[PDB]
This record gives sequence, C-alpha cells and structure tokens, in this order.
Amino acid sequence: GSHMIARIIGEIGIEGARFIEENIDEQFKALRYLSKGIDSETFVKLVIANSLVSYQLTGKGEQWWWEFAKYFYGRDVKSIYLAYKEFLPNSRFNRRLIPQKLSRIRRVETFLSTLTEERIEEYYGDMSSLWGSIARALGVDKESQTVVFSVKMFGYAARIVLSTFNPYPMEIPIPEDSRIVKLTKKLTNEKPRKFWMKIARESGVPPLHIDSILWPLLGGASIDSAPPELRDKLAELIKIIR
DNA sequence: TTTGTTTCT
DNA sequence: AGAAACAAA
Repeated sequence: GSHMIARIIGEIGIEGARFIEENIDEQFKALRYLSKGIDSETFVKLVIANSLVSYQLTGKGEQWWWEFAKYFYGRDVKSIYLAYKEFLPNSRFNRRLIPQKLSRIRRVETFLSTLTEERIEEYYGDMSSLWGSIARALGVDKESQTVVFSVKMFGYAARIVLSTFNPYPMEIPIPEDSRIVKLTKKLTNEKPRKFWMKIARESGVPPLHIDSILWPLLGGASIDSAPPELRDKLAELIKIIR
C-alpha cells in the first residue's frame, strides 16, 4: 500500500532519484547529447518547447526525445516555431495533433525569449515560479501533464548547462501521463495527484523526482547499474510497480 | 483505437 | 464538461 511505497521511495531518496535521472533515463542521455551540439540558451528553450508538444506521441517517450536530440544537434535555430513547423510533420515519433502543438509553441515564444542564461539560473533556483510562468504564458492550468513535465525537463536541461543540482519543489505534482495513470490504477482507486502527493510528502521525495524513479522503470529500464544498496531498493519497488 | 493530452466551446 | 483536435488502427 501507500505506506510501503512511501517507505521504499524514502529509502531510495532524492539521491536515488537523481541517480536514475542522470544514469538510467534515456531522456537525460538524449539531452546530454544535444547539449554538446547547440548553445546553452537555445538548448533550454528547445527542451521546454519540446516538452509542451510531448503528448499523444507516435513512439515511446525515450524514442521521441532521442529523435528530438539527434534532429537539433548542430542546427542553427532561428525561430523555434519555424523549426518545429519543419520538424514535426517529417518526424517518426510525433505525428499527431501537429497544428495544435505548433499553436502552443507560437503562444510560448515570447516567454522563451526571456530565457537568458541568468534567467534560467533564477528559474532553476525557483522552479515554482517557472511552473506558474509557463502556465500563464500558455493560458492553461498549471496542473496539466505537459506543464508539470516541462518543469521536470527544464530541470534536466538546467542542471546540464549550469553544472549544479536543485531538487524539484515538493508542491509540483506528478505528470499524469499514460504510464503514471495506468500504474496508479493497478495500485489504488485514489486519484493519482492526491495518491502521489501523499507519498511524496511522507517519503520526502518530491513528485517530479518520484516520476523519475517510476517512469523509466515502467518502460523497462534496467536497474542493474545501480550500486548494490540502491539496486536492492529499486528491486523492491519493481515488485510493486511491474 | 492512440506510444509522456489539450483545445475549444 | 467532454467532444474535437490528427494519425493509426
């Protein structure tokens, strides 16, 4: 139940979530690759824009983030909207709902233009402010999956370019994508937002870090590279979530 | 029907 | 609120 899950996640800790983020999640590997082939500010802007169109995909998330990273490496991006207008219709893994996705990018372009290196630093030190700022730029509910996911992916990109780590705020809830929703239904009849926020508060692990533990493992990522103690805790969690 | 849902009233 | 938004099925 919830108490057992919270105990295991608490033993994994932010330290274990950070390990999974930086060593196991293919999405972080894709971002690391792209960060070597484009300037840091454009990199962060692209990661936010990509997150806001990362829904109802035509491939798995790990496939899609690698397609994004390989596409943009070495490119000279003059307009994020125009870049996506060319990229999406020719993509393999993001072919659905393109007009709607492009309109979202158009809506956020002004906000993205504020993301200088120092503004990125400020938002990484205050991700709750970033959360609300993205939602207000889009005119949407900040509880939505793509907005909360964009904060998570911002934190991946920012830690790469700033060479520093700040934990996600406890108040930002888990991204309710299909993997998380399906898992939650196997575990409980409680709504996922409340279920995972309670586990986050009990364990001390913010929901976006819980997402980093759960989401790669739900896709079948191996835990074998974790050191023995963390590996044991991840094996215990896999018995609950797989 | 939908591989990390949102827009549109 | 929940159907339409596009692709695939």
